[PDB]
Amino acid sequence: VFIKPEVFLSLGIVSLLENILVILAVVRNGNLHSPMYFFLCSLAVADMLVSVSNALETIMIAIVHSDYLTFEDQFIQHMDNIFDSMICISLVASICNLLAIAVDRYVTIFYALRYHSIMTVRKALTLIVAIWVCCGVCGVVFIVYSESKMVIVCLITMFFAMMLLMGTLYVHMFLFARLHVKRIAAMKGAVTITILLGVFIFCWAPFFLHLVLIITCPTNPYCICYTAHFNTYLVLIMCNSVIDPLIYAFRSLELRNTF
Amino acid sequence: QVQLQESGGGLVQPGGSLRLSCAASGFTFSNYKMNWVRQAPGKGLEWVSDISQSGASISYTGSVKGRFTISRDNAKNTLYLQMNSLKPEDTAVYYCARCPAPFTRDCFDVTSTTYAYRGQGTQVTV
Amino acid sequence: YRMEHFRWGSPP
Amino acid sequence: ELDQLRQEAEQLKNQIRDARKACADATLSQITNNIDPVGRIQMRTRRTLRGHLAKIYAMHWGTDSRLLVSASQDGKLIIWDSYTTNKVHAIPLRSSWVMTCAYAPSGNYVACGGLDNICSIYNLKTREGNVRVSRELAGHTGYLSCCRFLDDNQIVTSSGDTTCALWDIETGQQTTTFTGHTGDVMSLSLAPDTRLFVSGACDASAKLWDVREGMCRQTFTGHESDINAICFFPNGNAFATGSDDATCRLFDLRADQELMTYSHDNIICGITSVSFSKSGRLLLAGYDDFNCNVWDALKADRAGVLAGHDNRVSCLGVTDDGMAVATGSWDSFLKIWN
Amino acid sequence: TASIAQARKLVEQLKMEANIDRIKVSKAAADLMAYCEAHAKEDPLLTPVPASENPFR
Amino acid sequence: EEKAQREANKKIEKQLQKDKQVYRATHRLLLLGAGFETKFQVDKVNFHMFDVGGQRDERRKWIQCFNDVTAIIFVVANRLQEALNLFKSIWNNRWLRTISVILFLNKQIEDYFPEFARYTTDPRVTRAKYFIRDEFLRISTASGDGRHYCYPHFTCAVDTENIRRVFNDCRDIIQRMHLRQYELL
Ligand SMILES: [Ca+2]
Repeated sequence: VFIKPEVFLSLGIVSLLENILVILAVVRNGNLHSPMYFFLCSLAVADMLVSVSNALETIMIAIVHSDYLTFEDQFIQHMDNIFDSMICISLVASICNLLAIAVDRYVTIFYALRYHSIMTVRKALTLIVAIWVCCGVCGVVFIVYSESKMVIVCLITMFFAMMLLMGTLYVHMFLFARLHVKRIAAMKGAVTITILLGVFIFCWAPFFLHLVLIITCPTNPYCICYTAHFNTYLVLIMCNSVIDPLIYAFRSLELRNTF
Repeated sequence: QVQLQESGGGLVQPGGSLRLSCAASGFTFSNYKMNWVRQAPGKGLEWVSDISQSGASISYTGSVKGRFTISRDNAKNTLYLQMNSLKPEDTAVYYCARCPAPFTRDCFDVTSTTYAYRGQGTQVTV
Repeated sequence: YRMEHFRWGSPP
Repeated sequence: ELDQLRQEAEQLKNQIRDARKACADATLSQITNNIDPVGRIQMRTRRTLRGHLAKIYAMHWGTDSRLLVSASQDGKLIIWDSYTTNKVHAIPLRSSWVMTCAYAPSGNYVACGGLDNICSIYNLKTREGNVRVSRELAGHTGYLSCCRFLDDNQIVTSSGDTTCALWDIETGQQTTTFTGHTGDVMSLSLAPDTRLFVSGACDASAKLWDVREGMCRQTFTGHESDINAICFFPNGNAFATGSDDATCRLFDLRADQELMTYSHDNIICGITSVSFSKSGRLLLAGYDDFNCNVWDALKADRAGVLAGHDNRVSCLGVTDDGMAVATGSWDSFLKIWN
Repeated sequence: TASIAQARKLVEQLKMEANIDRIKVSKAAADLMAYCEAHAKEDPLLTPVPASENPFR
Repeated sequence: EEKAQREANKKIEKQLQKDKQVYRATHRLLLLGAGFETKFQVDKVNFHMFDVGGQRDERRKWIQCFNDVTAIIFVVANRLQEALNLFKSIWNNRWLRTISVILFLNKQIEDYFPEFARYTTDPRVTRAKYFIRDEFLRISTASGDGRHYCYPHFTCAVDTENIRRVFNDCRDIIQRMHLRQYELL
């Protein structure tokens, strides 16, 4: 039920290192003005945000546990509201970037000839800016405005919609690749698809399954001892932030070479 | 300077056998794969056979397959062609050719009208 | 005020 | 007939070879045995120039040692300031397949050519201020490999139809044609006095040509495969060649034979470009393994490596005051080293 | 006539190239070496300059 | 005056950023073999084909300036063995080792290809067609490593539906390239 902040700090620092390496490898090399790597950079920034926000909140809890007390009520609430807003911004940013990468891959494969005309650099930057702006607005509103309300419904519906969308896109892409394998012959895709979708689900679904229980069955204990390891779900989300550069940017040969 | 000198040939009755030799100098023999090319009287240059840097890969043109044998001696820097059971269609001039660059797997321009790394050729009349 | 790790840790 | 003339040619070749062997008094290595080695040459990238979409095929410095021109196969010619990394000119080409470029000694003109078998001359100093095709010289049969302005009105081209030519830009007609090669001519190098030049070809031979008389004077045959690049020693009494046998070689015009060979056991890729430093002590050479090497030309051992490119190095050049070295590459980036 | 004019030209060119003056290898090698020592102090890539005099610092 | 130099530089880059968009939205095709540039467009996508018939018979030096085309179109009509040899040397070149080939058998035997007597697919013409197609495909499916493939077709008509085929294999080439890059194929 309780987690020592040592693991929180370790996960935060390791995610910071990996995302710094990813950003440096992207910026240093000539892998620029290709929308493939802009989304990787945006996702790395969002993962860094989740990691650092959680590490800072744990260190603040540890410090203000017993000493260094400034004020009783106003200061503590004021200081932790901004941390919670930062984490709520970074969660949505991470999910939206994971989805934007999938949509980009789908467009490259199923619009192979008309690509480079329906997705330019200007459109990639517009998309990134709009995604981050909307995510920030929602992350502020979901905390500073009363979160003891029905905002959780809109918080879990959006996650389930993006999960279904990602699954559909990647399954169609793999099924299409199977036809090409058949035509060549007349696997790798399964492993890749299972890794991507399993990491996504195993890291993100437990938290939102925790969320749905507190608004559906908050009193009955039938499979409600589920919402007692609530901190392990944050641990898993930071684990996702650690893993994301391993399966997205470090699979690229050029990014491997530069770093 | 790169030199390839061909020897052997002459007039032979159908069903006979000949052994053409190609002596090479001016380069490292062991880094290049070598070919036999042929020009018949009235047509253009035609590929006949080739062999790799060590002798593992050997290729023949279809018509001569089964009765021509190619070999090379890297220690003595020479290339051979054994031609048994000859036919009247075989009267032609035979040239010994070399690939443009060492260590490669693509032989380009070996049967052009003007190549720089092929010999002067010997006449074989059947 | 009670300080926790992130919002929605106990039912509203 | 044919046999008698071939026998005469063989006799003359043997006579030439034995005459050359009579003059091989000593080797270059023994004479420079008591010379102190250069050391280890560490060079660093100062500027990196990024404006080209496709691979780069050629470059050429100016005489002021500050501006330079570069050619890329997307169909582009770019003039850069090496000090500040600006972009003075960008010229779109009529054909997208360009293999050579050059800079006039005065600085008012540039030239290019490629798979269109034409040499295009561009006037930078337009009265209106816009670069336009001043001249279009078209009499070659195969592609163009190199070009080098003699002055504002004369230019020498080498073609893949196995000929070289000297042009007259005012009238646009060939003045002299140099015909002795039996393969594509790949490079040429004008003498400091611009009275002779050398050309290396795909018959694995090099030739020295007299510009005024239009005749070949000497032929040098040491390599084993096609010659890709050729340079000229600073005092004009020697030159260097790089080829597909993964070696470089140095030749002397007065001794009429090869002096030194620059090769190593683990280098098995062809040389694409060579150049000399200001004193003639360092020979720079670009390779197919994506980096350049530095050779102590008097002692024939490596003194440094320039590894900064991710694709094949196509062009390489040294300034007139000898302070910087520019290299181009197939990854579309030029790099300046100091 | 086709392949007998080229032999004539090759023979004439070899005659032209066979009678020229040749100096020994020692002389040319010594000349190159002496030129190298004459300009050794003006080679920026060989004798690196102080950072004050480097336009590409 | 440095302000004017910066301004001219910025104009140059503003034009180059517009040029990059057009360069990346076209597909360049080499048309060696048989029958100088010619642009065209199908279904609102632009193709750019080059025929190099103005050169000489030695190809090893100018062939490598085509190492970034999307596909090579090899047209073929002992004249079959020289085509097979040219295909073999193009397939194995160091700079053309990721380029795919669209092959057009314009010819639409047992003395020059003696293995035809032991080959089973009037049926004689179809047997010969598939024998030759299998010759080229036996060369192509030997040292590819999955970075390029061969697309053989049979053409003898007025060449009406020959441009739809190029469209459909230039789509497949890029689709397979991306599916292979994403580790899905
Ligand atoms: Ca909180």
